[PDB]
This record gives sequence, structure tokens and C-alpha cells, in this order.
Amino acid sequence: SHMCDAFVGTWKLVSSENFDDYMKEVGVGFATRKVAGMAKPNMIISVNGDVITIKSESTFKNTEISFILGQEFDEVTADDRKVKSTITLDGGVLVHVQKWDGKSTTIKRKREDDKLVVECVMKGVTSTRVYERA
Ligand SMILES: O=C(c1cccc(Br)c1)N1CCCCS/C1=N\c1ccccc1
Repeated sequence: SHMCDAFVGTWKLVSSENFDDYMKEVGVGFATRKVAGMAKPNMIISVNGDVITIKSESTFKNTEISFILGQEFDEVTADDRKVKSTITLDGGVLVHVQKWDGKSTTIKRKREDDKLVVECVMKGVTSTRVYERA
């Protein structure tokens, strides 16, 4: 057993707050905000050795990242930003920092009760997205 065992599995979105405002702060345009804000993704997290894979599947976009903790990678986000990403585990929280164009956003994922809680921060704006097991 290991690092991310309590994250592994298939998760479904059950609530979202302030996501449109988070996307505005990130610079996402109107039409993408509308369609992405409507999405109800399933998030699939798996581990194989040191490599963690996170898939997001929805009617809007399907994305996949694979990474090693602490090791930067280039990522194309669902909204088509080209970012440099680093994901670490800090006190049991997966912390995902994305850098692009002199900007930065941080996505934190944590287990709380039977939920996986995702907090997305861009400057002063936070969005909270709650997932349950599928
Ligand atoms: O993995 C997704 C993802 C993938 C496919 C669909 C959707 Br909806 C979300 N993330 C990262 C997790 C935290 C939410 S922000 C985000 N992507 C977006 C960022 C800006 C605008 C639109 C989507």
C-alpha cells in the first residue's frame, strides 16, 4: 500500500461552487466557460509504481495526465492552455501547480470523509468541486 491509495478509483462530480469565477480569473472565454461549467466529469485516478495517472472524462473534453511526484511536465489543459505542471503530496493533499504566461494556478485534491474535494485557486478566487465514488 502506498502514497495515494485513498485517491485511487473512479469518482463522479456531485457539486461545484464558483467555477465560472475561477475560469474567468484564469482567462477562459465565454463559450468555453459555459460548456465546461455544464460538464459533470468523471475523474479516474490510478497508480502504477511511481507513476500516477489522472483522467477526466466528460461531454466537454476527455483529458489524461501521467506524472511522477515532484517532476515537472508539460500539460495542455482542457481550455487549451499550454502549462508547466508540478504535482506533489503535502501532508496527504495532492498539490498541482500550473505555470503559464507568468501566471499560476493551484489545484488541491484531498480526501474528506467519503468525498474527494478539489479546490482550484487563481489569485484571490477559489472554486470548490466535490466528487463521490462512482
Ligand atoms: O481536469 C480538469 C477538467 C478536465 C476536463 C473537463 C473539465 Br470541466 C475539467 N481540470 C483540472 C481539475 C480542476 C478543475 S479545472 C480543469 N480544467 C479546466 C480549466 C479551465 C477551464 C475548463 C477546464
